[PDB]
Amino acid sequence: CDPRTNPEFWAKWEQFEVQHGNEDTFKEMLRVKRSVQAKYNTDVNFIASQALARSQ
Amino acid sequence: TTAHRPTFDPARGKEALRGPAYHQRLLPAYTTLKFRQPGQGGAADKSTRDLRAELEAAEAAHYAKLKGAPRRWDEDVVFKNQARGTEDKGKRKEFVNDLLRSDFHKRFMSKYVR
Amino acid sequence: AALKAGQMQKLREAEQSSKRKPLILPAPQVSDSELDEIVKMGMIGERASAMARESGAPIRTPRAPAQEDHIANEIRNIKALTETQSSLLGGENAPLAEGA
Amino acid sequence: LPAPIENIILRYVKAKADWWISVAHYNRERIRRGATVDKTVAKKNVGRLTRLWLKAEQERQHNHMKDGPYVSSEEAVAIYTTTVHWLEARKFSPIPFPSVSYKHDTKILILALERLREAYSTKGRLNQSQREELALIEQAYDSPGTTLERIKRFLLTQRAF
Amino acid sequence: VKGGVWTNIEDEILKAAVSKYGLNQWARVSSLLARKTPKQCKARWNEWLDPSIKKIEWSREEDEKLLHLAKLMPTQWRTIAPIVGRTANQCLE
Amino acid sequence: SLKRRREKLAKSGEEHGDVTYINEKNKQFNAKLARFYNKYTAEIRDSFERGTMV
Amino acid sequence: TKPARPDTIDLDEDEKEMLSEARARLANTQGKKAKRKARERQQEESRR
Amino acid sequence: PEEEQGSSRNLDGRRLRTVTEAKALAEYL
Amino acid sequence: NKAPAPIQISAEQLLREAVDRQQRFADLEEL
Amino acid sequence: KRMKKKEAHRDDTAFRDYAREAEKTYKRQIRNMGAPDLEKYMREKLSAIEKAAAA
RNA sequence: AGCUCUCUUUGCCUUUUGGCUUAGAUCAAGUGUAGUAUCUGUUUAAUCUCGUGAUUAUACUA
Repeated sequence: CDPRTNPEFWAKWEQFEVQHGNEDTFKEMLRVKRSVQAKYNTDVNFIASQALARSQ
Repeated sequence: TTAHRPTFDPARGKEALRGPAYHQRLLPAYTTLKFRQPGQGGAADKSTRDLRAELEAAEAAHYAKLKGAPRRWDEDVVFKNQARGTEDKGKRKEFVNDLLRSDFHKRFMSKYVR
Repeated sequence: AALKAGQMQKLREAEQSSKRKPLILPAPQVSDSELDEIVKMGMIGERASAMARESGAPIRTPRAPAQEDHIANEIRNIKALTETQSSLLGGENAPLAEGA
Repeated sequence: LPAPIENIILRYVKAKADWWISVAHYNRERIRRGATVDKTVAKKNVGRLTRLWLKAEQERQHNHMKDGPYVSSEEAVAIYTTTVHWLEARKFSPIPFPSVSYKHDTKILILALERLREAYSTKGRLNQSQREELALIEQAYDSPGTTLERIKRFLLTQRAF
Repeated sequence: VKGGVWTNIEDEILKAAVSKYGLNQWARVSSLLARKTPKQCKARWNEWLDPSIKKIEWSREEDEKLLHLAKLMPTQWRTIAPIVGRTANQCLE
Repeated sequence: SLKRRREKLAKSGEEHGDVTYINEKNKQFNAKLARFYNKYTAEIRDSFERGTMV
Repeated sequence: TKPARPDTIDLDEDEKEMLSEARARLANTQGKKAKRKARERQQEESRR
Repeated sequence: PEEEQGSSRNLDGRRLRTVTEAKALAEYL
Repeated sequence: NKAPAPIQISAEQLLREAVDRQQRFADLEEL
Repeated sequence: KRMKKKEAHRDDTAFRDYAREAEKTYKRQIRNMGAPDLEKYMREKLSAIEKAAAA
């Protein structure tokens, strides 16, 4: 899941980590989040995300 | 740059030109055939079953001949017996069908690259 | 843009359908057998309640111990084994805080 | 690439390799005997043996990574222990890192630069790396202190080359 | 002189030159990039511009592997780097 | 047949996206390469797009 | 190993010549004999 | 000019043609 | 001016620019 | 029958060999001629009948 | 349930890398000067023949 197209998914994982977890798993979650942002940091995903942003 | 190219259509052999004999090409040499003499064989057929019989006779003779059928100065030191199991190499010579891993090539590179 | 995006998105979908990787799940700590006796005890308790009538909320992930911080253990191990100078000079061996 | 086609190519690449290696062996024997004076044959053969040596050397490096250190840990500890016992018996003082104000730095550096310059001594045509090494040597001659600081910084810091 | 910082002009010309010339003709490539040597163009491809080079932030598993291997094979960065998965300069830094 | 020749010449003369070629034969060869090899080079292509990762 | 430095507003002259020569070298594909054959095709056409 | 240099990049490493196509797909949606 | 340019060149832009920079017979005798 | 014919054409689009391409081309060419003139065929048949009877 | 026109998808590759060896080999440039080319700035009318020519009324003008 790409963060700029799944904010509710990332919010749900944040809720799960603050209800069950610690700051080590939380920084692991944010490391994974920005790694996924780096993976999806392409022109194709930019086209899709901008289209969804200005369609919503 | 297609000046330098492979060969897809290699040259076909031709009947000789026919004409009067002036150019000298092939000097005569070995102008007598040798024929097989008495004792040189060749023109000596026995039979299929005969030749079979001498074949297994000779081969069984070879197999049967193979089988045999008719304080101390050296205790000061730190490393001991480090050359046991080295001189015992040399049981059977193995041909290896990979030239770069053959003992011939290993010998060659050891001798020549230093 | 729409038609290039349709062909684009079909290509990306073929990619992603190949690009998926499986999910490795941890083995559950409460397996089917202990499910069976826990549901047996639960039905026993509620049927005892039925015949009597007829007649820690959250879970938190435990922190790994600080002496199991393998990274920081390895920086101090590396410093103790690397910036140490020659053993002919005597000197004190820095402590290898290894732990487990 | 289709597998039968790959098999044909692998078969014939090995056959060409066999012919190429046999010619390498034959021409090295002729060069060693002195049976040839053909300069092209000699430079070709040296190219072939360079490629063969580096193939063998890559295979040796790979085998060391796969089959581990060949020196056993007991052998290594015994070698290290022999060395420490020797140097303790000889009372050897370990060599320090060169000081900022080491009194022999200029003489040591001048000896080093003279050795590299005499490696350039009899040279007619120079390539780019040769000309820049001459330039670095003359810069080290003109600024010995700066070169010494740069050298000691490299010796303290650089581990990838 | 032949060296200095690598700029965007140089990196893009290097990539287009590699697309014409491959990766075994660094003198042709440097001839386009006439401010760098062939050795520098090759080093730039091998240490930065190769597409297998990860320039994202290091994960915790990567850090643990790097420290563990630097303890095993000390100061051997050209050996350590393929096992970790990053370049030798990335692993050292 | 001549009409299909005209239509395919026009659709090949159209260019969608990045120029990776320097002439028409190169364009045709690069299109053939894309048709064959793109199913194997997707990760390397993603790396060249975004700038990083294997 | 350091990352790339972005282009300035005003390039310098070495970089303009570098871009021009990059474009010409990337466009060129032929050798000397091929170029003379194209030239002599045009010259023979005009002479005829 | 952006149409001429559509394959060039922004400061954030994005192609100008991709900026243009993202805007066009936004309008289309 | 040494401020970073708004438009950064790319290899594909270079290739595109390189691409960009790339009878009546009257007689039987003439025929 | 129509939909099985359409599905067969869809499955047989891709190249298999020149025998299939020749069979497809011949069937399409027969369709493109269309229905034969059975009246002209029968006139030719009767003319051939009387001519061969005379011969 | 037809034929033509158009669009999309599928197919087809349709100008699409034609050998070898020691990757065959080796390679930083600048500047001066000359010449040749580039840029930054009278009117109208009818007639015939090959319209034309010819027939031909007439305007304007301190």
